[PDB]
Amino acid sequence: DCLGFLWKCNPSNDKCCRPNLVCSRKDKWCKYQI
Repeated sequence: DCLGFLWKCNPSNDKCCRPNLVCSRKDKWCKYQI
């Protein structure tokens, strides 16, 4: 599994399900790529 959405991401340790969910530089968390 991965880090879900609303979970703070780490650019260097991105363990989010990309590209569906992705670390947001804007939101600072992994969010959906809306």
